[PDB]
Amino acid sequence: PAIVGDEHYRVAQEVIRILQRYKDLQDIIAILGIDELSEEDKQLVNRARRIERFLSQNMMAAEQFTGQPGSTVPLKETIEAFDKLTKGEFDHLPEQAFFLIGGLDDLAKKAESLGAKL
Amino acid sequence: PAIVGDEHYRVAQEVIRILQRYKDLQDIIAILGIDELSEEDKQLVNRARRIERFLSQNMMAAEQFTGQPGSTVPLKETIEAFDKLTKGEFDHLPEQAFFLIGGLDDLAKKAESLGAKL
Amino acid sequence: LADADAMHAKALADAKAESEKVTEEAKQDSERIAAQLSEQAGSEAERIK
Amino acid sequence: ATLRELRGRIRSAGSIKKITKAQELIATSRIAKAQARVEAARPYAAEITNMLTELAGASALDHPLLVERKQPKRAGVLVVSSDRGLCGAYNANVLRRAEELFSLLRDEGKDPVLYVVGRKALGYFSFRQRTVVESWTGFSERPTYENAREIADTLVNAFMAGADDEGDDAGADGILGVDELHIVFTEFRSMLSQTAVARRAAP
Amino acid sequence: TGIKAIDAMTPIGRGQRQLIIGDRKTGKTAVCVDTILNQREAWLTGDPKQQVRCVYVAIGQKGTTIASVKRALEEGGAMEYTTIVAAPASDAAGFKWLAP
Amino acid sequence: EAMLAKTAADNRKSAEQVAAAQADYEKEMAEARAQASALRDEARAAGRSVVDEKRAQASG
Amino acid sequence: DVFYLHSRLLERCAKLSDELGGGSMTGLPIIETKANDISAFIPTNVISITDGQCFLESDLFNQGVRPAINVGVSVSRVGGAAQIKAMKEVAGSLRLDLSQYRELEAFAALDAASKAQLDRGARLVELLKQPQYSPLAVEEQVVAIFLGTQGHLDSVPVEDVQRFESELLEHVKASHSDIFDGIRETKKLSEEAEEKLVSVINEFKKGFQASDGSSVVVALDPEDLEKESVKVRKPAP
Amino acid sequence: YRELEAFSDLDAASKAQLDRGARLVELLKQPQYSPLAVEEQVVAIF
Ligand SMILES: Nc1ncnc2c1ncn2[C@@H]1O[C@H](COP(=O)(O)OP(=O)(O)OP(=O)(O)O)[C@@H](O)[C@H]1O
Ligand SMILES: [Mg+2]
Repeated sequence: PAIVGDEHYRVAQEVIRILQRYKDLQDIIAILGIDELSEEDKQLVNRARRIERFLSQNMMAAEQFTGQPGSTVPLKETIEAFDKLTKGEFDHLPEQAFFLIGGLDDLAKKAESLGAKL
Repeated sequence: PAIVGDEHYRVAQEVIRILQRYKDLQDIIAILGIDELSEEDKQLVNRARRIERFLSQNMMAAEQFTGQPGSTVPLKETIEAFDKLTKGEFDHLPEQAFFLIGGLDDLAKKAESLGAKL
Repeated sequence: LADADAMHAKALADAKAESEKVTEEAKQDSERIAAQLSEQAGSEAERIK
Repeated sequence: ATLRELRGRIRSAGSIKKITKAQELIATSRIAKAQARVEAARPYAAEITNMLTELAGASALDHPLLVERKQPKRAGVLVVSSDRGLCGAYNANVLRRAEELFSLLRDEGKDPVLYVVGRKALGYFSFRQRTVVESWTGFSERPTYENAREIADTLVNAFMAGADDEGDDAGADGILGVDELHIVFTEFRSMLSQTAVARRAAP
Repeated sequence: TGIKAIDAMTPIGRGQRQLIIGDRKTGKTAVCVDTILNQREAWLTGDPKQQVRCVYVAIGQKGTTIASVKRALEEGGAMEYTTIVAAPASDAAGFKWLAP
Repeated sequence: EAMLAKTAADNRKSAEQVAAAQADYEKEMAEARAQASALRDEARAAGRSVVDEKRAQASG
Repeated sequence: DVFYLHSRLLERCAKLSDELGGGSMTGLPIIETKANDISAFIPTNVISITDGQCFLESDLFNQGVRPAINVGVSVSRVGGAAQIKAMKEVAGSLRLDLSQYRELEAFAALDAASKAQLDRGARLVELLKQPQYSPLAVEEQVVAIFLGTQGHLDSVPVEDVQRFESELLEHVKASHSDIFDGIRETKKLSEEAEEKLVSVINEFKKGFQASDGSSVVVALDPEDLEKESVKVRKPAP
Repeated sequence: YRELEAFSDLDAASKAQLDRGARLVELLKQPQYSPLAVEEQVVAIF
């Protein structure tokens, strides 16, 4: 928090906590799937899957592979977007809406193309 | 049985059997939960948890690590108490009543402090 | 009905009294907190010097 | 310690595997038991349907249970879920269909009034903080006609109490009721297909 | 040490060896540096029966990491009662073996 | 008839009004508590501002 | 002789007798494990030399448990002798209680006693969290652990525990500062000091807000919607 | 018996196998320093 600010640190720590809980629950999920978890854990797992997909990005150097131009996300937008994710503001969007995109505008466009409205 | 006598040997063997079965069921309980065990298995698990707690003892040399003075349990009392435990005569007490105590009197006092009755 | 009216009036009066008391206590706590934090800041400034 | 940990995990996974295979076979037998119960219940249902048909064909259709209400704004919904959890997505599918029905009722400007069967739906709605007017649990495995009679009695009493209600006022009844009864439950299409469905039971 | 989790559950006395053991980036250096900094009041008392003199031995550490530790000690005033024995990564194996 | 109706209304209103008085007590308690918490929060925020200001000045 | 290398190094950290001046040297050796393998050669060597260990986890660190002390495995071999009387009194069996709580939480992953144990353990875990560069004086630590183990956090929600603690400590620092003075000077918590602290806690609970503000004192397609009907043998009227 | 050891709503044959296996397992047990003559073993196994 000294260097990157209090909100950056808080959002990063919440993302890390959610992903750590998902990693812990992988043992149960590999056998029984998601449906044996509690409601809190089910919600957290959905949030974590969306978060891990949203950490991916269409890179500039990846265009040669996929043909898709890369994206740049300002740090402030990244912090805002992951704060919204950690609070469950995008839980209704499908998981693939968060995959290989840039900021929140890309998220809206891809969700709309899939069928969900942000 | 020849050296320690039939009662001591039988009680020890029954304790060992219960603990072995509990060890076998531990992972089942961890993954699928305890509600999916049979009634006999659930009863055995309750008994085994109480037995393992009651095998612990407030040791004389451990006071510096707990502040609690130690206790000494005569062999006859130990055999009697573990016979009762294996028979299920203390299943009505919380398992926390069995943690770091001496003989049966200490068990009764701690159960009273926890609201249970022995 | 009479008992309920009396009990309600008493409860409301006691609520007002307790609200005043807690508010003034909170004001005193805030004053002491400000004083202590000012002392702590002064110590920090001396350390910087 | 890597090898020791892996060996412990192998033993744990073997135990889980044995338990799951046993439970699968037990569920296979339980499916036959449940189908036998459905078959046993078939004839009474068919014949009582015939009796109702005759009575309706020889009487006037003025029963409040049979006539809708005007500008309805309350529909009772009974969500039938399980008690144990080792079912794959049964409870999730039931609750998703219930949510679809709730959205549909919201479209019709009607606030759903929730009744629940089974513990899993209780947990779901408690997490969502949605109120449950009444709940019955502990028989989803082997429901008897006693439980169904109690549930239907409660729902019908609520629906009747909804006749005199005005706005949010209970009215002459003294208790607020509902204008509709829907049932959300899983329909046993076949051994392979099990579909959650919403079915308006009244009016 | 000023850390509840340690002072309450794994208390450290004077003359004791307490091992801080864990994977990388788990907070080991943070715990040790916090412990060193906590002795500031004891030092300010001026009573040698209460004062604690700290020695921070850095073995095989990156030079800028040791500089960061020294800066943290400076800011908290600990550097007055602290000595750093530095054997950075660039040093020969002899210094790394010998520093403790 | 008016006496009986008024008595039924009296029982109902007295019960609901006792409940309402208790709820109003709790509401006043919550409002006063929130006021106290807000005073403490703003006081500590002002203190933090003062310490930051004076530390910055000392550094300069 | 790699074990000897560290054994002769760490054995020089001692507490001298009065005849040698009563000086002391406390050692805080650090050991890095790989993939949480305390069974590696050097970690096992050192663990068998020192007087206890604080074992830190990446898993606990990521969960927000910071410092990431693994309570079950971490121990001090001096124990109460390395604590002041008040800390001993309040933290007498905290580590053992937390170990039992972790065991139960894994088991219960339920009677009233188990619920109470889980609640208290969650509150204690919250209490032991601490930011970096935020030392707590021994008296403040004593008061915090007193909040924890004496059951004064049971009414407080888990998510607020930390905040509660801080606020309460601030309160005791702003007013009733003689509690800290007494603990620091006498190295123990007097019975009347304990009573004053309990009264202060109970009073402060009146003015504390939880996260929710609570008091701590004490569309389906209509066609798919199948419709029940009554069969009637009549001409369409 | 070891196949069925994971399991009561079974076939009559399965229940009989389970009970028989439990009895056989209990039969194969033996205390220390207690060797049996071959004929006694034959009768017990019978
Ligand atoms: N109590 C704490 N609360 C929050 N962050 C902490 C805490 N302790 C340490 N950290 C942070 O965790 C990270 C790792 O800390 P630290 O450098 O002390 O760990 P380490 O185990 O010594 O690491 P390394 O492997 O780099 O030597 C740093 O960002 C430090 O700021
Ligand atoms: Mg380090």
